[PDB]
Amino acid sequence: SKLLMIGTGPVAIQLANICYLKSDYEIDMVGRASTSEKSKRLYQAYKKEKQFEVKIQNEAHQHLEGKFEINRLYKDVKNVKGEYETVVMACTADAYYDTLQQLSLETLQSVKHVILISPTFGSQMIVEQFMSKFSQDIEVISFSTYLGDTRIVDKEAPNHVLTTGVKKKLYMGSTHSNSTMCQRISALAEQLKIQLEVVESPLHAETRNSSLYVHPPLFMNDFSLKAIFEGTDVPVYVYKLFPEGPITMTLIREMRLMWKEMMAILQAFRVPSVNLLQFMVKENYPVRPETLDEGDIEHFEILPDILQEYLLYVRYTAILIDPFSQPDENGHYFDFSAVPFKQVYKNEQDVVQIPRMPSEDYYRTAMIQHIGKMLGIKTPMIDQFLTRYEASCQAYKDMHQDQQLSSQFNTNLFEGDKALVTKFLEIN
Amino acid sequence: SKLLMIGTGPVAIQLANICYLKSDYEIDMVGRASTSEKSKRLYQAYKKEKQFEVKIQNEAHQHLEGKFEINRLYKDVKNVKGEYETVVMACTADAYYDTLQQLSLETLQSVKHVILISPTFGSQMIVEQFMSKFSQDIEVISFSTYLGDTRIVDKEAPNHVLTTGVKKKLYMGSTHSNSTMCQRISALAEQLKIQLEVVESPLHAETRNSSLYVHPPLFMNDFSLKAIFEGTDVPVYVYKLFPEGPITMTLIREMRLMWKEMMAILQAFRVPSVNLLQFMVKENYPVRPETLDEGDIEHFEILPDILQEYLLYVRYTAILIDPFSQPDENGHYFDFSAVPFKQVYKNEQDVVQIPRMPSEDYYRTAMIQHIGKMLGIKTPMIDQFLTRYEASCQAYKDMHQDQQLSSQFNTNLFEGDKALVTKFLEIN
Repeated sequence: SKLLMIGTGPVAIQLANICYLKSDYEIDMVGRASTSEKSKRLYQAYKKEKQFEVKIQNEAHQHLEGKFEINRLYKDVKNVKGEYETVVMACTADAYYDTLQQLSLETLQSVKHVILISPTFGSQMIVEQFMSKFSQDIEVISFSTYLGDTRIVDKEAPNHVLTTGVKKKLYMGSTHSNSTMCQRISALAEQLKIQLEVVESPLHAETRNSSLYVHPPLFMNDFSLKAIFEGTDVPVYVYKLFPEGPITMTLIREMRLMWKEMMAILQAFRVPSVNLLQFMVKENYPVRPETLDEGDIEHFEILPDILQEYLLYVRYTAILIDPFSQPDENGHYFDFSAVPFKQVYKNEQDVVQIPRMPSEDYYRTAMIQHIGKMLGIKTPMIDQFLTRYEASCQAYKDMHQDQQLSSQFNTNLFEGDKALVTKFLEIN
Repeated sequence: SKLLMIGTGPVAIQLANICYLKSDYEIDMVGRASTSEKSKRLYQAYKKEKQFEVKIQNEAHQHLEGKFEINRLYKDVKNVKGEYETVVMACTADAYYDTLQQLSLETLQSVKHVILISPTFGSQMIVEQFMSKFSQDIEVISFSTYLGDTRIVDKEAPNHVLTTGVKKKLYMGSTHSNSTMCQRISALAEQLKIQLEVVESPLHAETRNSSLYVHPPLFMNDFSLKAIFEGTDVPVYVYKLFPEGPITMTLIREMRLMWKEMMAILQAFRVPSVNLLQFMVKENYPVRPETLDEGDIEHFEILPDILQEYLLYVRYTAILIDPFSQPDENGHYFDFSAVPFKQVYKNEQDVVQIPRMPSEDYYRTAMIQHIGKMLGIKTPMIDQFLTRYEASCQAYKDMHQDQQLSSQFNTNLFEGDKALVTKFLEIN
């Protein structure tokens, strides 16, 4: 009956309000001032007010809103002590290992369940293999993604968060079949009015995330890496067609190729394949009936390569606008495509950061690449994605020797994650 | 050395300036005022000034400009008398026969050369067959299209026209291989710095018109016919993707099917095929190198069907903006796609007219269909375009019984054109 919520961003906060209203757990949250001025302004803002607050936009999501208090906000992970039955990981997948390994032996030995909110493909294997040393029967649970969209409206008041939207459907898998904890989560989902499909494994869950297939080709190409690391003459956009954005036949082919590389890996783990087009269209954002044939969507996975590409391309063109929005008196629709690229930026101690896209995609792809070496599956598209990213990093270093850079510019990152995966797959 | 120029619109004026400056002919032009308030305004304007004028927007086309007089402007076709060696048809292809048929016996028997400026596929067969009664060795010449863009900036001064642009390349074929006339038009085109490829037959030249293949799928579909005949709630656009415009995978398939139906017909005549994609991209409007692969463009005609469709689709997405225009400070380019549909409209005597798009396409496709039929080539996509244009026309009659309507709403038009085509192919 103690819960450790790792993270103090909007995800953590929304999830903590859920535990506060709907569970019997005492809640401890863990930030990291030692590393993060976001974390620090949050500690400070909670310290002052002694409340968190979730607001919502669409009154349909009432059941997620709340003002609430936590038992304890820890300032940094190293400060954690005592026993916790359940640990909720609400931070980036690339910090799972590095975070857990800073907990105390006692804390670690007490944990019965770790719950991964935004894991990548392989996260559970990493975490179950780490946590193994300390509990011979740890349960790990993976969700496919966070349940929605939650943001901070005032950077000045980060304890107050706004949940703008909730996913149509989530997936979840546990290292333990039908466990008590799975059922509690299911009944919890039922209560939140969020559809949740329970799948045979956490790895299966980790595959039901469209970003896994899409983000690497979208951000790990010359057009996108330029816009991120160097900048452009005029603004460009993530989802627009060249020259306004990177979307191109080449881009769509690299996406098909990455998606197929992944499906070879899913077959090796006997995890069912993902119909990426159906997923996109039926679970992410719809298109008009005129734009894509239902038959083509349904049978996507067995259609010719070129037609799979044609369909994906068409999908992205249909979404250049929101076709379901109200058009204006000139017949223009909401420019849904005009999402700018986040560029590399100096934090407040003049240290250069690489944004989440593509930092995190680097980690994702690095892990998939690694799993592939272990299984003897070639992944030449993935390799190429990693090479281009690594090349943009070295170029940044050579061209900005006078600047301080974060450790995201280093190599070879993720050794621990990779050793864990290697050990997990040697064992099974 | 008398030339009869049939037409008094901007095409006619620009071509008459060419003949005035560069030939030895005395020029008579023929309007049709007993029939046309545009043609009447032109007559009155030339009667007042006794000058026509071609102006140019861009000094690259100085060689086309000038002020000029002609020998005689006739008010109506039936008024024409006397002998003319050369007749230039500068009007719409659907009026060729109906216009020529109003000339006198003497005039007809005098003609040596008929030159077709904006013919459709089959126009030379109609014109050669008609003129055969009266001249045994009539020479007929077909261009691919008019040489450029010419308009009337100010409709109250229609004898003054502006040529805004000139095509990269035109084609031409004559019934008489390497004739004196062909050689003179070639020498003429070199002087005008217009590239002119001479091809083996008028039919060959008539097929090098990208509108033949493109316009029927763009305008003879339910989205576009609704916009033309009924109107829409918010403006829609000819070149935009659904729901902003008709463009859709379905539209592009229809375009490929029609093009292929055309190519079967061309094969029956041993006319080379048309690489639609290369034509659109090399001869019409360019795209950035990143958008389409050069090899895809070159080898289009042998690519599989689904690939052909994909590339055509991409082609149209690429041209949604002008990707060669200067983007603004938000990274937005000039909105090349935003061409409104012209709707059915009432003339000055309250008679409802169908605009050029798709009136003229109806004629074009109807001659194509007839020619297919006579050759036993199945043309199911063309049959369907025709069927829908006819349904839209009939629904309009039913839905607007109180309105006076042009003859464009009748069936079965083009009887005479078809009988001539039939007769021509009987003989060859």
